[PDB]
Amino acid sequence: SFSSSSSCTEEENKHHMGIDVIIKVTKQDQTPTNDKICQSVTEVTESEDESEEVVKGDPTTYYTVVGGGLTMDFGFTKCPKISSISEYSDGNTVNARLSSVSPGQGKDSPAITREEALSMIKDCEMSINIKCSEEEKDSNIKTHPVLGSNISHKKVSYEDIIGSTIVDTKCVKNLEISVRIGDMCKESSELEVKDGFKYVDGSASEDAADDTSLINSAKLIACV
Amino acid sequence: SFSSSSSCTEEENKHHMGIDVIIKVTKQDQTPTNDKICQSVTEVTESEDESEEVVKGDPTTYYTVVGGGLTMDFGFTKCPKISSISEYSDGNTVNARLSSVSPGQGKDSPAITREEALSMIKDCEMSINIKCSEEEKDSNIKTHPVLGSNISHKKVSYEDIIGSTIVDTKCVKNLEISVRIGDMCKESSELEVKDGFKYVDGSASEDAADDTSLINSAKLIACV
Repeated sequence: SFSSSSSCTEEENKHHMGIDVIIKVTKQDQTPTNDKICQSVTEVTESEDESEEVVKGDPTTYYTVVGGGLTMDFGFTKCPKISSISEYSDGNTVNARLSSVSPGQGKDSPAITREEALSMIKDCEMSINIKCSEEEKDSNIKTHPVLGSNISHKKVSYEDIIGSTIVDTKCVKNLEISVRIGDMCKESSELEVKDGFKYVDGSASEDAADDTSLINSAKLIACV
Repeated sequence: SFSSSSSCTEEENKHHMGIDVIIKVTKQDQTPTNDKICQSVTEVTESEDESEEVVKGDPTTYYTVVGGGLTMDFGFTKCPKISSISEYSDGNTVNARLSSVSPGQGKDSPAITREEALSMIKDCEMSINIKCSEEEKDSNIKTHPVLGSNISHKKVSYEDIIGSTIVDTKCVKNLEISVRIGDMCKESSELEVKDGFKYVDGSASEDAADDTSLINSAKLIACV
């Protein structure tokens, strides 16, 4: 009635910090039809291998999400753990959400001090590289409801979180992304930050916005 | 008598800024013998492909230098251009030097304003990933002497230039690196910086040091 995975801590100055990433890709007109999402998820963290040693810098965890004619490569450094990855196809769009999971869902959701939270909020960086995919493999999904972070993508304090962003224009026409870092149990203002930008047919803009409906979460399907 | 590649400019507030990287890798005792350096050099810059677009961040140029039983992957972002890459094997050590080339050597050596220099010095970042290589192909070297940057690795103002540093301990025992950014025509103002560290059998140190002799540049062989 206490593990972080089963309950939000009552401990003062402790917060179950998490990250929540929303991705919306609008494919080019002549991109071949492919609505097979969640084809594969590959996770790799630097220094995990016995012989690999990260000497300088912090260990980055990479996620390669193949689906819907796209291969999305994410790179998270100094960010809360990702425990939920989902996708859904809609017309010529591929949508995805990668996030930490809030307490009470069988996923460890470590709680950290306010001090560490403030440091993490500034240090966490996410890179994204989206390339075309020709994968015709069937989807590999879970029927289980998508586990959430309990973090709303409403407008909050801005923070530069998104790092290197690269796309293959052969299949990526539009790219919209929203990233939130916050308290998964109860919004704590000083600890709520958000980044995001819009890329439309070549033009990128960074106007802050309410992204609570950037994508339709009710349609997300858990990738395995 | 006026192109940058042919002469240092006399234009005021103009500086032929360059970067100079020195690498010294001591391989592990039982690492299979391999003194074949300069096996291959591969350069790749983000956004150079007509379909690849860097939306956020600056374009990174990556160099993959295979030689001596090692594969050295470098990533330079916001740094002066690299126009000289060389190596030499000495016992269980593989030494390499990647750098810009000073004016008058047939290589473009652009001069920038002091303002731009001050920004580049803070922004330039180099990542390094040294892995094991089983490549046994013959060396592909150039005969001509190695073109230099005219930048001395003496102690100068420290700057955080070296970023992510990863090594494969199966082949990497020690790793010593020195990185200098400076005026290739005449050491200038607050335009000379240096980074560097020492990794010895697992222990890393960042103590400033005169690395003018970290490796013996007279032995460097130009890689093609």
